[PDB]
Amino acid sequence: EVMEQQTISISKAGINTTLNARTSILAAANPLYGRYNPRLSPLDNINLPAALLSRFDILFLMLDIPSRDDDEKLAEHVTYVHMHNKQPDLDFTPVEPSKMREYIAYAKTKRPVMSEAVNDYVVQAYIRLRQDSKREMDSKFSFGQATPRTLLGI
Amino acid sequence: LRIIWGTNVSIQECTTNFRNFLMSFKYKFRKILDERDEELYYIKQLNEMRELGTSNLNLDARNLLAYKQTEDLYHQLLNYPQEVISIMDQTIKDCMVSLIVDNNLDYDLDEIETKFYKVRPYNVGSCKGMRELNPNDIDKLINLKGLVLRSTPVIPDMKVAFFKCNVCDHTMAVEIDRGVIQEPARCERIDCNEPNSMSLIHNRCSFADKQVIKLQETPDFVPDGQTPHSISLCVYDELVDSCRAGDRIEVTGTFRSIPIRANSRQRVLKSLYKTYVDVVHVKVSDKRLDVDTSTIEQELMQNKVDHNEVEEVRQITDQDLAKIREVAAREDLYSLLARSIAPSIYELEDVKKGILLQLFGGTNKTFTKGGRYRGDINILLCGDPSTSKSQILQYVHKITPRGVYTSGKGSSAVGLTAYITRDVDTKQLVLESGALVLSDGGVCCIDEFDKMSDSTRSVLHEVMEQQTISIAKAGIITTLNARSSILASANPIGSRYNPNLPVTENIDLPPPLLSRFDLVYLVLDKVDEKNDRELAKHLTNLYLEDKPEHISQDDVLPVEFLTMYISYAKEHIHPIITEAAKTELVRAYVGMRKATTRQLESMIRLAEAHAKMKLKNVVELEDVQEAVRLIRSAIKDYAT
Ligand SMILES: Nc1ncnc2c1ncn2[C@@H]1O[C@H](COP(=O)(O)OP(=O)(O)O)[C@@H](O)[C@H]1O
Repeated sequence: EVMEQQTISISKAGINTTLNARTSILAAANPLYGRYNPRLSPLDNINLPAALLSRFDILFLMLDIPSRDDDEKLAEHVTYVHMHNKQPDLDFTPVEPSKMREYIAYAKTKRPVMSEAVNDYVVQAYIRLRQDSKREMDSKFSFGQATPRTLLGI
Repeated sequence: LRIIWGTNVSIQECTTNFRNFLMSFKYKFRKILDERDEELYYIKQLNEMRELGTSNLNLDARNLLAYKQTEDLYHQLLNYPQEVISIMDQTIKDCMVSLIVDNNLDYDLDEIETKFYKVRPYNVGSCKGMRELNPNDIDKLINLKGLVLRSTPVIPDMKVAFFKCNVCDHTMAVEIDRGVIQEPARCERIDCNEPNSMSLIHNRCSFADKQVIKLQETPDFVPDGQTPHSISLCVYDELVDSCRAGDRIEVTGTFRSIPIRANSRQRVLKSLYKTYVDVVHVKVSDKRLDVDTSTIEQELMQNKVDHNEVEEVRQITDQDLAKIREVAAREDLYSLLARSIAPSIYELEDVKKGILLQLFGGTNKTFTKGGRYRGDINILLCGDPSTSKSQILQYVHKITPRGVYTSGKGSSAVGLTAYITRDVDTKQLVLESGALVLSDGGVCCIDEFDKMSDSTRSVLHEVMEQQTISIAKAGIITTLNARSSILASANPIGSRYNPNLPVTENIDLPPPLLSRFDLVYLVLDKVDEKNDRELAKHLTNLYLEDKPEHISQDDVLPVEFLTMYISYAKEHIHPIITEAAKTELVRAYVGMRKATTRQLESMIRLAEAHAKMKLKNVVELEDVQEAVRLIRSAIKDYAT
C-alpha cells in the first residue's frame, strides 16, 4: 500500500488515524530456493506477486555465474582490504559521506522541468517498450507488461 | 488615549475605528483578489440580521485586512481576541440602536436592541496545525481542521449561583462572574449576625452548557516525523451539539492553557499546563468539498432552527442557480460531467460515470415505517494494476464530505465499529464510533478489498443488505445506522486477470457477495497502439507547467460549479420512475436472467440517479437504456 505513498490506514481498535509515510523503500530479497534456477522462468524463481513488482521501478537482479577472470579482481580487492583499510588507489578519491550528503542536499533543491523534445522521445520509446514487452507474450524473459508505472518511473 | 493594562488596545477610538469601517466597507477585498456587489456588504447584511433577529453576526476577518483604517485592528484582534471581541460586540449593539433611531419605530420597539449581539470572527490567518504552536501564543485566534472522533454529553456550568439560609430563611444569590463562587459567610434575614450555615441549593441556580469535542486534526503540510495528534475543544453555549461526529470542520477559536489537579484530594495543581482550543467559530460547510444530504441531517434542520444558529447547509445565490438551470439544458451534460470528475485521469469514462451516479445515487423511501432502501449504490472495480483504480478512491475521498478511506488488512471487524475504549482523560469507559459508523452518509472507500481477512467481510453482509449494523456486544446493545456507499478496489489473482478462465472465478471472492455489488467494473487493456501514445501524451505532460495548469485543456470543464450543482441536484430533486419504465425495466432483468434479483434493485436505483441528474422529477422511458448498458458495459468487457 505504501507505494501509493502518503499513506497507511489503521482501522483497528483504538486507532482510526491515517498517518503519512513519505518513505522510500529498498528491498533486498532472495529468489526462490535455492538460487535462481535458470530452468525456471522469471517470476517463477521470484516468489513475489506481480501486483507488487509493478510498483518497483527498478529491480536489480544480481545473479552469480563464476568467472575466472573477474573473480581474480574481486579476490584482489577483498584481500587488499582486509590488508588495508582504504580501498581505492591509483587512482580515485572516495567522496566522504558528510560532504556527499551536503551535495545531495544542495541537489534536492532544484525541481527541474522537461523539454518538449525529451517528452516526445519518452513517449515514442514508451510505445516501443510497451509493444516490445507484450510482443514477448508468453513467458521466459519478461517481466511484462511494462505497465505505465514504468513510464512514470522512467 | 486611555488604555487597557496589557492590551495596548485603547477602549473606544477603536470603536470609532471599527465604526467607520462597519458603516463603510464595500469591497476592497477585490483589490487583494485582483478583481479582473457594488454597494457595501455590512449595512445590507446587518439589516438582514435585524429583521431575522438571528443575532450572531460572524464578520469575516479578513474584511479588515486590507482596508484603511482598521489595518491595526486586525492585528489587535488576532492578538487579543477576547477583549477585542467584547469591544466589537458593544460597538455592534450601539450601531444597531443608532441604526434604529434613523427609522424611528423599529420592530416594536426598543426590546430587540437590549438583546445580546455577538461576533463570531473566522477565516483568521493561515496557521500551522496545533502541535507547531509555541507557548508564545497562549491566547490567540487559531484555525483548525479535521474529522471529529467523539463528543461528550453536555456538561452543565454555573452562571448564577444560588443560596438559602437556615435562618430565616432568605433566598438571595451571588453571581459568578470571575471563575470562583464566593459565598457570604453570614447572613441575610436574620442579620443579626448570626453565624448560621448558609445552604447552597444547586437546583435553583442558573447554568449554561459546556460540551467537549475531541478532534483529530489534519493541518496537512506535515513537517513529519509527527503522527496525527488529538485535540480537545470545549465549545460553549449555542454552538453545543452543532457538530456531528465524523465531519470535516474548519473550526477557529482561542488557544488555551489550564492546569488540572493531580491528587483530586489535595489542593495541588500539576504545573505543566494542559492545553486546548476554545472554538469561537465553526466553518461546517465548504466550497471545495461536496455538501451533505438533507434526509440524513433531518432533525438538525428541524432543530437548530428553534434556538436558531448559523451556517450548516450550504447556501446558493440566485444568478448562479440561473446558471445551473442553464447548464442542465446542455445535451452533452451527462458526458460532460464525466470528464470533469477526474481531470488527471484519462479515458475509462464509464468508470468516472458510474461513480458520477454514485454521487447522485438513489432515492430515499420510508414507506409508512421501515422501508429505508436509501440512495446507496455500491461499486467494486478490479483489473490490471497501475490502472488508476486507487486514484479514483483518492479523488472520491476528497470530494465526499464524510467519507473514510481504509486499506485491506489494516482492518478488523472491531475496527469498523464500536471500540468501547477507555477515555484516559477522565479514566472512564467511553464509546467510540467505528470506521463505518463515521462513514455513514457519503462514501466509504476501500483498498485491496479482495485481501480482507475472512472474519472481516462478515461485517459487510450486514451493511450492504440491512443498511444498518447490529451491535449486541459488550456494554451497550443496539442496532445503529450506517447508511453509506462503498467503493472497493480489487486486484485479480493474475494479477493480470488474463483471457478466458471463468471471470466469476477470477475475481476470487465468494460469488454470493460478488453478485451483491450494484455495479462491478472490470477494467482491461487491449494494448491499443494508438492508445499508449495518446495516454503518454496525457501523462508525460506536466512537464509543463511545473506549477500545474491546463490539465485536461483544451477541454471544457466545470470546477467548483459541479459541486454546487451536485449538491443542488441532491437536495432539490426526488425522482420517481412512474409508469413508463416498468415494462422495459423488467424485460431487461429477465433478459439477464435468461445473475440474481439484486441486479434489478440495482437498475432501478442506479437509473434513478441518472434521472436525478438532468433535473427530472420523473424518469423517462429513455435513460434506462444506458442505465442497463452500464451493467452491460462490464459485459462488453467480459468477452475476452
Ligand atoms: N488513464 C489514466 N489516466 C491518468 N493516469 C493514469 C491512467 N492510468 C494510470 N494512470 C497513472 O498510473 C498510476 C496508477 O496506479 P494505481 O492504478 O493506483 O495502481 P493499482 O492499479 O495497483 O492500484 C496513477 O498514478 C495514475 O495517475
